[PDB]
Amino acid sequence: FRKISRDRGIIDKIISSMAPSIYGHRDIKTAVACSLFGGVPKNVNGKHSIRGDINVLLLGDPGTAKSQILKYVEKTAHRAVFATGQGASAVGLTAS
DNA sequence: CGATCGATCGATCGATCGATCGATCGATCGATCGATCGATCG
Ligand SMILES: Nc1ncnc2c1ncn2[C@@H]1O[C@H](COP(=O)(O)OP(=O)(O)O)[C@@H](O)[C@H]1O
Repeated sequence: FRKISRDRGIIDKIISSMAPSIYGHRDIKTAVACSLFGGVPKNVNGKHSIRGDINVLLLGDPGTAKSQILKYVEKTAHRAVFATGQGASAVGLTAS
């Protein structure tokens, strides 16, 4: 890990390795890459907290593999939970 | 060992408000037709 961490173009190797069999859409691939690594959460005592999670919205015309990206994120991420807008319910998301 | 209310969440129907659309009343300028007339030369 330390060896690759200091290699040339480490950020470009990461982004170009997001979804290898998807062409272009590099502004999404860089957005997918950043959402996987995430930020650093902060909690100031006696004040409110700050989230470190990165939120991505993929809006596009039919095609463009928006769904296949979420299928690639499901397998690569450590703990991935997949949901669908119509197949989910208010109880099925919050609690039972 | 059996009979009677209770709470929950999915599934279905339906009724109510709203998005969508064809129609008419009021208007008007684009296109045209004719009259007016000032200008030109035999
Ligand atoms: N930019 C792209 N490059 C390569 N293949 C693509 C691309 N966009 C779509 N595809 C092909 O289309 C399919 C994705 O379709 P789909 O997930 O239904 O897109 P969406 O859900 O965003 O409409 C994949 O199997 C993929 O092979």
